[PDB]
Amino acid sequence: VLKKNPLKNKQVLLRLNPYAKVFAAEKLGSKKAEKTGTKPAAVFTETLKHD
Amino acid sequence: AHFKEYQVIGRRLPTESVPEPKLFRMRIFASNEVIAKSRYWYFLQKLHKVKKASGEIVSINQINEAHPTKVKNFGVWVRYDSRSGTHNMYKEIRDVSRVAAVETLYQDMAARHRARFRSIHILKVAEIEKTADVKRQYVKQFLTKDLKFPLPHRVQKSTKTFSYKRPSTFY
Amino acid sequence: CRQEFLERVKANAAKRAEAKAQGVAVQLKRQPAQPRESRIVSTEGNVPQTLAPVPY
Amino acid sequence: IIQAKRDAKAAGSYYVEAQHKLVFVVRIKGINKIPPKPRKVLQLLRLTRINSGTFVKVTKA
Amino acid sequence: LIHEIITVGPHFKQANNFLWPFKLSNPSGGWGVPRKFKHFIQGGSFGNREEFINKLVKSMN
RNA sequence: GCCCUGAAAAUGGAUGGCGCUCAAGCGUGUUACCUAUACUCUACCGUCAGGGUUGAUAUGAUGCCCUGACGAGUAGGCAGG
RNA sequence: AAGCUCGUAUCAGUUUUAUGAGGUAAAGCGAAAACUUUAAAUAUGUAAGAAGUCGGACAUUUGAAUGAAGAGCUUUUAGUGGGCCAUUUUUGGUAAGCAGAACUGGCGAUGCGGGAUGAACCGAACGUAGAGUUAAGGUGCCGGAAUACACGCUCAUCAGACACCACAAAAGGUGUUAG
RNA sequence: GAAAUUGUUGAAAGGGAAGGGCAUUUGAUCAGACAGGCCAGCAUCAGUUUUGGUGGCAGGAUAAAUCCAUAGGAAUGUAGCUUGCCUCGGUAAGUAUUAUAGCCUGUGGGAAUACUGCCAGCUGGGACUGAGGACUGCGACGUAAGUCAAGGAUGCUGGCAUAAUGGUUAUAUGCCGCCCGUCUUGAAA
Repeated sequence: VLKKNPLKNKQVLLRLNPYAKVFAAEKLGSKKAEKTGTKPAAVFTETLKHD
Repeated sequence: AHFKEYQVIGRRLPTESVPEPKLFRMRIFASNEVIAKSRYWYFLQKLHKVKKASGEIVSINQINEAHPTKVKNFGVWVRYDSRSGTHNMYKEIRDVSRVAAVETLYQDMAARHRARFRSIHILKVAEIEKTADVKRQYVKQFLTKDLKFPLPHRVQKSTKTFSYKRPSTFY
Repeated sequence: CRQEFLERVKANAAKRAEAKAQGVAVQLKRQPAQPRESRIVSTEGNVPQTLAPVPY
Repeated sequence: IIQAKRDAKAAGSYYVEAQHKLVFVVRIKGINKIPPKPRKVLQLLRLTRINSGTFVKVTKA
Repeated sequence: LIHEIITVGPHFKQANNFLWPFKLSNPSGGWGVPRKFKHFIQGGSFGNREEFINKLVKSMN
């Protein structure tokens, strides 16, 4: 009869697409990526600032 | 809107026996990306025989400023097609950044010339390091030693409709 | 007018014939222009050149 | 992608991104004072009513 | 279905035509933009903006 | 670019009025905001449509239940009262 | 409205590809722009398949996209036959107004919000109600909404609040700001 | 024994319009129902939705900047030096590249913060709605039994138990409202 929404009503969010739960544990948009110092090219920054 | 400065290059498409043409670059002022792109294609179709379908974009990069809070004298060479034939102009600003200077320019051109963003062209920004080669005067007077001046007739902006005090400015 | 259609038909039946001969997916229906993919460019033949729209 | 463009910037090169293959479209203008060819178009894309929208695959046509 | 869309896949046309045209509200925030019916390039609302649709649509959801 | 002139009548008379001048004007930019039978969500009516329905003749088969979209409208037609 | 073949199919005020009956020469290099030499654009035609392909051979990835599985044959029935405006193209022109054609859209049968009011403007898919959000237009008061923020210019001895290129109009002016 | 129309009593109104519509007040008036009707309130839940707080992430030049060091430069020239006045310390013109202030630039260092985007992240406040009617099922929690915020809202309590709400009606008030029908209907008058 009734649209019960996702994006609130977590229970029906889980009734669908149940990868949500491990999303709850691991939390997977607060995903700290491994940083790498990899510098850009000197030519690139030179054309950036100077023309 | 509130403005940004962007760096764009276009790499007009590889045709056989002329791959990788010459990466035409522009520095373009706008509030966002796609507006910037469209203006690159607009200037480019003016400047040589291109179309967007015959061209392609390399990259977009926001140009931040190197030393923002350095007060700078800028001088800008511009064109605009007002109702007449197109015509040139130079103007001079004491300001903090390139982008804010052109902001003030766009509004001042709007005042004094009824000049639209669409029909403005920038040629070029330049920054002036040494004083006393600025041509204009209205900036030049803001360059003197031991400078002081007042804020006369300061007025206070109350929320209330009544005041019970017989107000004053100060002085 | 239709000579394009006839030579297209014979090209179609030709790829039909070879695809039926050596078992492969047929994919005989046409395919339009499509969105182009990534490709690195390095500015080694020329550095990026900057422009002065005076225009004259 | 992000690693690639980072590495190309290190390399003095430039990543061109893929031209995107999907868009979303929305009807803004309503029903009337329409010219008819666009009316037929929007009947194809099901964008009849206002603030209605959909996905579309990208190609030349 | 979502993956078929975004990695626009084989069974995409069929998924899209399974799907209705989405019936959206008007924007919760406003459009911005006192006038709509110029190009977005001109400070309008129509045309091709190509990332700000996402802002627009979560407002319109 | 603004401003004055750049020609006007004759009942008293209108940026819509009031009145407005670092604007309540003019060009421009930012934001917040009011607001229509437009859009959305929901209930209700009705029509159309697709489905289910003789098991207790489950007492209306022109029934009963489920689901969905849509409704302007003269001449005119069809139908029910 | 009724049948009968079916939803097999049908097509679509649509795009893409290829193509003319023709070039706009905006390219002169193709004889010292001379040259049909054709970057195209101005759009119709055609098609994108069994209704096809070379007696006999070949099934739906069986021949582009996109949408609609409601289309077609024959029979039969009511009402209806003129007209203003706009835009696009183009011929004739006039001081000027314009006249004539062709296409298209609005109004006609049609209400609502705004435009102070309104045949032609701007927006807008009409069952009754609630709540929400907005369009066009607006926010000093009438009037619901910021006497908001901010850069400038203006001070008219009847400004302007205009819709705009448009008619007096090309100019005068020791008003004013920027070039 | 109607209606037009007229008087009389009773109710009410009224500044150059009448009646009409939407909502309500005041007044007059009125029917129903309490072996359980009328108006409301609190909590927890669901759909819809508005408005705040707050946290964690990603990106860009892996922000730019500030800030630390370093090199160089110059002035709207800081200390210092020279000359004049002298109000005996402030000018004037020279000097002087940090000194008894500092600035600009180049390189390098390591952070954070911005703007943008993401959260199947936490939390609060507000409003309207509560259709539907034994159970069926998709799901969650839990070892299970059983349970739930999962196919449309239930629990607790109070007042009144009547003209209080509600209705009808005259009327005030805000906004709206062109006089009907016909014939040409293209100032559509």
